[PDB]
Amino acid sequence: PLESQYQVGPLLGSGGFGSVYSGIRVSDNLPVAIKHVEKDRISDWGELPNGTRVPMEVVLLKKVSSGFSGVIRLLDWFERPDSFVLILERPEPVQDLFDFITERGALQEELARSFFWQVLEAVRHCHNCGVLHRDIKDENILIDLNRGELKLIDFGSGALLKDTVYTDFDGTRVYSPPEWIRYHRYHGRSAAVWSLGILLYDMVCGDIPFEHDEEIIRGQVFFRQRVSSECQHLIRWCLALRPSDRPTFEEIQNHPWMQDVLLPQETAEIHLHS
Ligand SMILES: Nc1ncnc2c1ncn2[C@@H]1O[C@H](COP(=O)(O)OP(=O)(O)NP(=O)(O)O)[C@@H](O)[C@H]1O
Repeated sequence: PLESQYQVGPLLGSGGFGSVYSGIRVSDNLPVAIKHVEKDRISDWGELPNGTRVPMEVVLLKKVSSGFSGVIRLLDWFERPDSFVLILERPEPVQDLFDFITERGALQEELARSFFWQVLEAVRHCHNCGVLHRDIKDENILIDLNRGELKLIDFGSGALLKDTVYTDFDGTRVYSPPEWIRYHRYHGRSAAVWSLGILLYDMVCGDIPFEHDEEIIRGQVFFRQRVSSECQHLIRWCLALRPSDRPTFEEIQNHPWMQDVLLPQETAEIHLHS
């Protein structure tokens, strides 16, 4: 075939590992996103079930692909001499959570509850498929505005999920746990939960709680916005200094603050004016 099975549009984002463009599949007009990653900027390399040297991002995306809309679907991929090109599904209209929060400010709790629940469902899907995202954050979450459905993207910092200790990290620092900062060691699940705590704080406060290593290590959370005691409790639990003190995914979803979540479509009708 050859890459030109697609019509390239505007640049949607860069600055992380790749440059992502809006595109359209010529065959059926399907909207897609075209992500380019330079071979020299790829942190971890992996190999495909059939024996081929490809970026870990392709390995992980293949492992999570399925009918579940919570994670972006990899449609196809290509290798060039100096890069890899990934063809991803693209919702329309769409907006990433960083832009959404930047534009709208702190989210009402009902909206944050729906968004956060969906992220949880998506991360649980990843882990059940043997994949650890390692870069959960606003920029890496897409909002399908008409459907009220959130989608996780950017597996460029990810890894295969394991139960032993990780001594490597290339995700976002200010989303990284204190055990990483101090000892360069963490376990996947508890680190994911720390990042979820940063994410939830960001949603209900409009910004992240910590900027410097010192603040991460201290782990003291201050609320600048009016946030319910149940939400505050959940956030502070996710941000426990000792990893074993953090809640499992099940405890998060069983937390009182998470009860009575809106359906995605309900969410869009009320908060995204469908
Ligand atoms: N499938 C998609 N559909 C629509 N927009 C996308 C899609 N993939 C990525 N984007 C946008 O492009 C940006 C960069 O995509 P991403 O896969 O995150 O690459 P990255 O530049 O390497 N860093 P990051 O934002 O930390 O993942 C995002 O923040 C999204 O705004």
